[PDB]
Amino acid sequence: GSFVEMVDNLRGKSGQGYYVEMTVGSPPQTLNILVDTGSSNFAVGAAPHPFLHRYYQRQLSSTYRDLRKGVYVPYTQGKWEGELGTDLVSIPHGPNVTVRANIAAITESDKFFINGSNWEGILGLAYAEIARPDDSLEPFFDSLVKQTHVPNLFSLQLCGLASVGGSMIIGGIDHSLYTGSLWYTPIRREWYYEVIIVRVEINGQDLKMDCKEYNYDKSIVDSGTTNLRLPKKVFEAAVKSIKAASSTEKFPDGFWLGEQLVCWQAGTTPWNIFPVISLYLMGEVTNQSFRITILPQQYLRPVEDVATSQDDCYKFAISQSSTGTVMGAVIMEGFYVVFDRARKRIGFAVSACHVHDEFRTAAVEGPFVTLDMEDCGYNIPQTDESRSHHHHH
Ligand SMILES: CC1(C)Cc2cc(Cl)ccc2C(N[C@@H](Cc2cscc2-c2cn[nH]c2)C(=O)O)=N1
Ligand SMILES: [Zn+2]
Ligand SMILES: [Zn+2]
Ligand SMILES: [Zn+2]
Repeated sequence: GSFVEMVDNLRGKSGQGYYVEMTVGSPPQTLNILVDTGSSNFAVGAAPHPFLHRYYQRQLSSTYRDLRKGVYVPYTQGKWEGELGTDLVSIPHGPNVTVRANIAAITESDKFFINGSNWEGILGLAYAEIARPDDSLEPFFDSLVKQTHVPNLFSLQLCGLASVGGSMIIGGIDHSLYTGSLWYTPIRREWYYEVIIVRVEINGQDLKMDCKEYNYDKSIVDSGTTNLRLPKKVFEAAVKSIKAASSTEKFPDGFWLGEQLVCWQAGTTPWNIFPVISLYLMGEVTNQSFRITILPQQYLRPVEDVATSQDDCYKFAISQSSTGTVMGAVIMEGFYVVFDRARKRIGFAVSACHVHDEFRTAAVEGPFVTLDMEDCGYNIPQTDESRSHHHHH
């Protein structure tokens, strides 16, 4: 209700996401939960694991109700699986309400929990369509809004191992967390937080692709993804351009693949040879867009290893995708991002936790007017499995 209580309620480690405290059950069990706008389950570690000291103990919650239904959730990189139920859930540093939500108690997992990350569970903030095992499992935020008078919106300020902070404001927008204008791009379809990129520039220069290539096969806003991820053709045009701009430096191929650090003497990194990247997002008005401009300090991420303490070393945090553009924590860290589910749009403003550069600034600017936007959306080939399923909503 007053966002002073919700400011600074996220923590994390670099490249391991941002988590918020939540309490589950009665009496309350406090757990650190990853904020993930890329998925739609609330799932908590619920059995011992080498990388957890803490986990949800269903047997200690007088309010736990078992749903007697399993759930299995494969990723390209690993998996989690568990038993569905419901429990009382509150956010200690969030709105002053308690709700009964679905919770998947993770009983087995592979490559999901990481050594040292400090979270024990994930909060999928995206829409029911992508929930597992299907869209009848109501996601947490849908329950929150239905059961309380919490407005149907939340906003994220992600402030860039190494430790990180920021804010998730639930039910509102806190004006102390951004400067300048807030620009909105429509949510194209409520499954992921899917948006439409209409133009891409690297140091002022247009990539000049068919704009559907930018959104092939979707573009999404995803706090659960580290990198900016780009479709193959786009990723290759982008690497070409950033290489061109930085050609005073001849890096190994591993670097461009994210597989190798590149270093300079401490304090000497030539930031000026690395270009800014502007993504122009479809505006709320037909024929308008606005751009979000990313500094090299967002996509070249420092990594401290043992054998080069007097060097600053960096990993390239743009990577190739085969499942569309993903605007991950790398993009989000520049910005205050408003998930306005009520008005089916996403807002971007320059964050009050700025990443600065010597001479340039991360920016949100518009309008830019065209001959449409454009149509730059891609229509994913409709499978027979998708076609057949009935959605009685
Ligand atoms: C949302 C989440 C946790 C989903 C996920 C499931 C699995 Cl099994 C592995 C990695 C990830 C994963 N990967 C991120 C990296 C990341 C951001 S927060 C925690 C992670 C992570 C990396 N490995 N396991 C979690 C990515 O690919 O960019 N993100
Ligand atoms: Zn607390
Ligand atoms: Zn039917
Ligand atoms: Zn359905």
